[PDB]
Amino acid sequence: AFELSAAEREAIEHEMHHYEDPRAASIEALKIVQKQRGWVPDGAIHAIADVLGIPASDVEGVATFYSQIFRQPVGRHVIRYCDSVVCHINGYQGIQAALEKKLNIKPGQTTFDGRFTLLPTCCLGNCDKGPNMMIDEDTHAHLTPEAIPELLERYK
Amino acid sequence: ATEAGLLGKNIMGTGFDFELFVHTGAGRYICGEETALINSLEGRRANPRSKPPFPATSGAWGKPTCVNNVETLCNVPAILANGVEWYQNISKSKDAGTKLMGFSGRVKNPGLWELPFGTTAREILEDYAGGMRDGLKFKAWQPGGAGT
Amino acid sequence: ATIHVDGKEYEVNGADNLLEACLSLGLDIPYFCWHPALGSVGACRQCAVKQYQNAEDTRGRLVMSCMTPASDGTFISIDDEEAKQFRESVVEWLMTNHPHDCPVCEEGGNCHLQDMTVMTGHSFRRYRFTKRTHRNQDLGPFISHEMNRCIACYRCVRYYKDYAGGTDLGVYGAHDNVYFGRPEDGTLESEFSGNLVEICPTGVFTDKTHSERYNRKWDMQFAPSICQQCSIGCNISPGERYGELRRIENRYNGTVNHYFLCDRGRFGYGYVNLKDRPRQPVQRRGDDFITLNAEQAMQGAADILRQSKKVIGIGSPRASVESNFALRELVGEENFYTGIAHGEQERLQLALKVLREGGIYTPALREIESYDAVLVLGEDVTQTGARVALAVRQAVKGKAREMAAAQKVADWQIAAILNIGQRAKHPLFVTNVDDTRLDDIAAWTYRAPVEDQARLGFAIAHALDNSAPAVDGIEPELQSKIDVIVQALAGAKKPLIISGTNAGSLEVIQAAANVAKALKGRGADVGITMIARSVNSMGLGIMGGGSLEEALTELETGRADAVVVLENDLHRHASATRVNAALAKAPLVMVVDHQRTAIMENAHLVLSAASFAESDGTVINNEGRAQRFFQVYDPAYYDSKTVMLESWRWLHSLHSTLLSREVDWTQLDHVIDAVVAKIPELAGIKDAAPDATFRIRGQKLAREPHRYSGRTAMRANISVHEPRQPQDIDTMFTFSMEGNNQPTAHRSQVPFAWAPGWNSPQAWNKFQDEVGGKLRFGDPGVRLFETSENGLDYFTSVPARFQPQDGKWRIAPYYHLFGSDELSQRAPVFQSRMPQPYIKLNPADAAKLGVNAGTRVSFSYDGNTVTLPVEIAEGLTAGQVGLPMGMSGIAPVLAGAHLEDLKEA
Ligand code: SF4
Ligand code: SF4
Ligand code: SF4
Ligand code: FES
Ligand code: FES
Ligand SMILES: [Ca+2]
Repeated sequence: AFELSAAEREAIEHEMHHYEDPRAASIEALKIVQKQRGWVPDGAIHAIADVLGIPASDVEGVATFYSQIFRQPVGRHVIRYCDSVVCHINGYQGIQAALEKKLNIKPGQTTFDGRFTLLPTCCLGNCDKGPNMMIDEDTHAHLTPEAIPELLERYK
Repeated sequence: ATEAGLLGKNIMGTGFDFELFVHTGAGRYICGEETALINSLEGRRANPRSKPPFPATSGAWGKPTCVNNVETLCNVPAILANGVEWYQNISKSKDAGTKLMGFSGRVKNPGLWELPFGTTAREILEDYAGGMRDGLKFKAWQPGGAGT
Repeated sequence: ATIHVDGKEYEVNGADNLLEACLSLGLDIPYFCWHPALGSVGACRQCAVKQYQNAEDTRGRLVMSCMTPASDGTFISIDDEEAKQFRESVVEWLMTNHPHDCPVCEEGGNCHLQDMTVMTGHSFRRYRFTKRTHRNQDLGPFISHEMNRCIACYRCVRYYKDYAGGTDLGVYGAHDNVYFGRPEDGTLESEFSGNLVEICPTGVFTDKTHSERYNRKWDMQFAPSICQQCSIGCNISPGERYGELRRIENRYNGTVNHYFLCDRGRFGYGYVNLKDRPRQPVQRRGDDFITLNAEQAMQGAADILRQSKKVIGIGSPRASVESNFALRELVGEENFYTGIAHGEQERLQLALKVLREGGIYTPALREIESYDAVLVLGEDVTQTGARVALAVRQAVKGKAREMAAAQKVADWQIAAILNIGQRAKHPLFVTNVDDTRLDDIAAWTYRAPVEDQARLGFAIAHALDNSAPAVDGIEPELQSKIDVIVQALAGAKKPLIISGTNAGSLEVIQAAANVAKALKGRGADVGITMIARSVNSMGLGIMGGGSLEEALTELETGRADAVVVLENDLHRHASATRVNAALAKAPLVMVVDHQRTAIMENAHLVLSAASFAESDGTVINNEGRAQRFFQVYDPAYYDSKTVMLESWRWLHSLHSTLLSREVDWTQLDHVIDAVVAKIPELAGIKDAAPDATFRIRGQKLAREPHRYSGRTAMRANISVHEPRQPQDIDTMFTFSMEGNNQPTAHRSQVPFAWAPGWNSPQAWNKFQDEVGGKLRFGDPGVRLFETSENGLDYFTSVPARFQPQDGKWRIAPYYHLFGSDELSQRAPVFQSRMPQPYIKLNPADAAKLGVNAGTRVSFSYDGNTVTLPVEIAEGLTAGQVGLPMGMSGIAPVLAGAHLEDLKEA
């Protein structure tokens, strides 16, 4: 049971205006649906395939190819902590252990209430201020494991 | 820039029309490759393409398409304003220009500094990064990101 | 171009890549992702060869032989240590996550991955960690899905999307978690999904119909045959085991059906393995049912035939040329009746007249893929002649191929071909009563009744050449569309016009002929293509005879007291009540057929004929190419009680016993010589295949592979004494492995593809002069007629505009791929695939009747108030009712007929 709203459809069409192919707005269409609904459900793939005219298999391949186009339900906030080499030298494992101790889950799982979804991510492009962590729209640098509980209370 | 006559139709009155867009990616490492960047720009999966044909002839939507890094496009206006022989007279090295170098990872002052080519890697570690931190020794280094 | 492999100088074609350049010469390079028809993508990285640019070069470079052009002066090494080690490493990397599933796999002994694992000499496993697994999707009744066996070679997505045009199969996933399938579970709705069981190198996509009653490849007894499910006549390899037809495989014909079949011809074989089929001759005395063998049945039939004043024969477009000729010579030239109706025979005669008299070269199916602009008038190709639709898709993508070739891109760089040609494609203009499956690539689709489609064709023909008869009364919007089609067709270089007898009208064929003549008059290499209904419609039209109405009125008037019905159900071309009355009126009905037809209750004698798997014969496809189909097995080997013979053999023995009171079982060569003697215009069927005396260095051709198993135990349940193997006196093949099946033998009829080290369907590479091109020593089957020196005139009888009469409803034919064939709908696997019978209505006419979708509307045609649920068709024109042809109780003869008393009930 899915139906695109007015704002999502108008934004999708405006993204089709930017290119010479309606296929090229598929990634931004999926990002619009992810922004509105938290993730991309099953009917959204067919709705985007209907508005763009491309096959639904293409939309499914694009949606499942990219990591930050979520195809499964997430919590209220998605924590994306960096696990790459520079933050490993800076010790991201302490922050991962702190988040595992606080949220009492594993990387990739969601809490029973649906508050935080903990996920590793690639390099955040801020390696000089490592280690970093990207919550939904905010990046955090110079992290310490003791500041994790104080950091997680700013997202109810 | 579009408001003040620098982007759009009839830029400055020369007769050149240029439209600039921002395509925000969906977070895949392989999207940085030029042919895979072209593939992801067209809304497909970011699989790279065979070369030849190179993107300069048949690139984005089969059209001539040139893919450049941000730092190259930031280097070009200094060349176009201050001249060519001035750009060739920055450092006495075969690779002309200035590169944004810097050391990172358990150093005293990690950061980003614009240095000419030919500066030794010890100078970036010592004069700018300050060397290793308190109680640390140096074992190895890697010049050009993770793929080096 | 000249290349050097290991110091050997080879002359190659310089426009080709190195992989099939070496594969043409017989040089073995392992490969997964490359296909001769799809192209090269450089995915599997298995085709590595070490390239040198100088004659004195030590290092070289490991280059992809499917991605490197075979230019003049390349020194490549295949058996070098570095290249062999890298190929073994690639095989090992593909073998890291592969499951331990080979015994329980449907492609064991038919696996490409097995051949390339043994070819590289990799047998030691040092990988010790876990293997990734995947779930499976329910892809429908045809395709069994097992994703664990995949190697991510991207052939399925490439074929299904860039070749077949399908939209439901795609590539999803991640780095190593790559998935290949649908976004959900459900049936693969493409009409060419069946070729995935041979495109896929591994056992991911497998034949579920074969997987039901499964046997290995070496257990199969193969034969070369021609697919009987429609008029295209794609060459197939039926393979049987234990007395039942097991699997229809693709057979390489470089001119017709090179690498791809369709699903109706690949999965529609289930009617052969029905237990309701007559296997012995059965005679009726009143209500008593007795079984005879051949001799007493022949003698009794000859006695009753002698005790009648006139014996008439009703043939069929489903039966072969020899069987119809045997019926014609049994009943006389003037008393032979074609089983089709008057309208179908009129359309068939017109199509044959345009083909062999119109002066326009009709192309073969391989030649269709090179034509520029395609105009389809009336014919719904994708549901009747689906392979022509696939070739139409190829001819449409030919424009992007042309722009790619103009930019100095080689033809095997398929990724660059779709890269340059983003959405630009050749013009395709299809006309039908509703939306087609070719609408995704068609430049225009005209949804109109057959009169308006014919008038559109006449308008195109007049606007090309002003000497053509003009039609007056066209709206200016349709006139602008006419002008667009005219500008597209006149500016092309190889226009193609596709029509057929499935449109249900004669003026559509006349308009298509006029368009082809107008294109020919402007100096263009124009081709035409008529798609017939049944497999041997063209041969029956060439031979000729009366219509079914004349035979029925001879039976009803009393002048025919004996009728022989050869392989006809008689309800497909006439009403059931009239046929039942004319058969109960006749005092002798003799039905010679291999299927339990509905008229066998009225039959005084039932003769168990043989189907395509158990009979030899010749069939004429829709382009006039005579093709010989051979026997797969003797039905009497396992069930010794079974008296099941060829229909031409039945009729010839009956003719001999009627004349000289002796039973003479003839040979196929004698009947072939009789056809080419009595009928000058069927003389080409002698050259369709060589006679039974043809030998390859003294020995025959094997129907089963050299490692056929269980000879001394497959019949040990009946008797421990293994009998003599059956002898094939009709053809050059034998029911044994004591025969020749080498890839270098001087023959054209290949039962199956096998080479040492090549067990997959990719073993067809050894049977061709060049890989992907024609078959070695020529393709089988010859054209019956050539192009005439001069052509027909302009067909002047234009039709009128469709005005919907009140009360009467014109029946619009809605052909389906699964259900419109007489024999394919009898297959039990098609009952879970065919759609429900819906009558299709305009929204305006449904609102006028007050009926909504889902409710039942009853319609009466000749005293049959049959109810059907309603589907709404927006594209259907007002005043028509959409009916599916070939279904239960709805004959294809209903096309164009009226329909009174259409009320909600
Ligand atoms: S696909 Fe081939 S290698 Fe894989 S399990 Fe089946 S037979 Fe074995
Ligand atoms: S499913 Fe088969 S055809 Fe598709 S990528 Fe995997 S091995 Fe290749
Ligand atoms: S297109 Fe016709 S002849 Fe060819 S495989 Fe399909 S049903 Fe058989
Ligand atoms: S390595 Fe973590 S921000 Fe770059
Ligand atoms: S056959 Fe060349 S890389 Fe696959
Ligand atoms: Ca025989």
